[PDB]
Amino acid sequence: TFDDGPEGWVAYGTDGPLDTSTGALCVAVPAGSAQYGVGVVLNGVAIEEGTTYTLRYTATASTDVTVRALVGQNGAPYGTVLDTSPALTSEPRQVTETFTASATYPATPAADDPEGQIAFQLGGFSADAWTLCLDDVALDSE
Amino acid sequence: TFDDGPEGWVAYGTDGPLDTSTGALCVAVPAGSAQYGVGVVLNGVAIEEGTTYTLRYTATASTDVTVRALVGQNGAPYGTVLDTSPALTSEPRQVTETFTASATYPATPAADDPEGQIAFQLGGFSADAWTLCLDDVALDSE
Ligand SMILES: OC[C@H]1O[C@@H](O[C@H]2[C@H](O)[C@@H](O)[C@H](O[C@H]3[C@H](O)[C@@H](O)[C@H](O[C@H]4[C@H](O)[C@@H](O)[C@H](O[C@H]5[C@H](O)[C@@H](O)[C@H](O)O[C@@H]5CO)O[C@@H]4CO)O[C@@H]3CO)O[C@@H]2CO)[C@H](O)[C@@H](O)[C@@H]1O
Ligand SMILES: OC[C@H]1O[C@@H](O[C@H]2[C@H](O)[C@@H](O)[C@H](O[C@H]3[C@H](O)[C@@H](O)[C@H](O[C@H]4[C@H](O)[C@@H](O)[C@H](O[C@H]5[C@H](O)[C@@H](O)[C@H](O)O[C@@H]5CO)O[C@@H]4CO)O[C@@H]3CO)O[C@@H]2CO)[C@H](O)[C@@H](O)[C@@H]1O
Repeated sequence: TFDDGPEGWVAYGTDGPLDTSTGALCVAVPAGSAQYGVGVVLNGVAIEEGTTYTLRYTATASTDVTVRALVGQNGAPYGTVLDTSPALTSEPRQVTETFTASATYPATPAADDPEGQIAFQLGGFSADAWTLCLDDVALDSE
Repeated sequence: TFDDGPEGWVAYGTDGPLDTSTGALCVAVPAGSAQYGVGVVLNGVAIEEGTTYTLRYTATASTDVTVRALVGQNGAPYGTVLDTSPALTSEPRQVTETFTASATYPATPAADDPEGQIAFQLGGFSADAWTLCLDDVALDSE
């Protein structure tokens, strides 16, 4: 499902850009990365307070590592409506997370009101360099 | 299908930002707009030469207007692998366009090699101010 590319998704703090050549979106986390310093991110995610969503995704890491998968503000104060700590390994795991939104995020950045985003932050969790691959990422309301 | 926002999609040259409150992505084209001056765009679209794709979308315009719907380079020299002229009106029309790609676009901007994109350029086609709404946009390989 990344076989046509990121199509909106971007990464930052990675060694080289993201790679979708395999069909999955993959990124190389630099060794010695900093918390909040490396991420794979989709901005422009509108969220309605009270609505229930399920975030789905399949991921792999080339070292056994726990990271952070979230839905939140793209901008100060970086509030979250989903905040998790997925443990990842070599073998694909499908994560499914259901939540009811505790806040509203606009589809576009406004004054005092950053757009929402889906974020996988990857930095700071392992001293070592490692690779994350992502596939089958979906987010919908219930 | 825009009910959770643009999620990667962006607009430019519009009067105010894009709006997804209705479930469809909508944008207000300024009166007297310039060719190539107004658009709704998804960058990061990887394309493989020889591959066959179908671009789908449902659109409406608040004046009868023909625009440009394309898949091409996000960057000089702005080559295209699909180039069309959809006639749009008040009443929803689903367009389906099949093509075999005459070029390869990377998923990420490189040297001499801009990322690919899906683009609806809207400027320059009507002197009047008008609204475009978009829904059910999909692009896949056959
Ligand atoms: O080619 C595709 C497209 O690319 C555009 O350029 C991209 C570029 O490639 C990306 O690298 C860049 O990435 C930024 C993200 O958009 C943005 O969300 C992110 O924001 C982070 C911020 O980096 C981080 O410091 C912050 O950490 C906070 C935590 O979240 C909190 O929990 C904690 O308590 O506090 C810290 C703050 O210290 O988080 C935020 C939000 O997650 O920053 C990334 C790096 O800049 O985005 C560019 C724009 O999309 C290019 O421009 C297009 O032309 C092109 O088509
Ligand atoms: O909030 C979401 C996300 O937003 C990021 O910021 C966005 C911003 O909101 C957009 O307005 C901006 O839009 C640019 C497009 O990314 C980019 O593709 C587009 O490129 C156009 C160019 O504008 C145009 O001049 C050019 O026309 C050519 C034709 O295509 C050819 O046919 C013709 O022959 O020649 C002309 C040249 O004269 O076309 C290209 C490609 O279509 O430019 C838009 C305006 O800048 O993108 C920003 C980055 O995504 C924000 O940074 C994020 O933080 C945020 O999360």
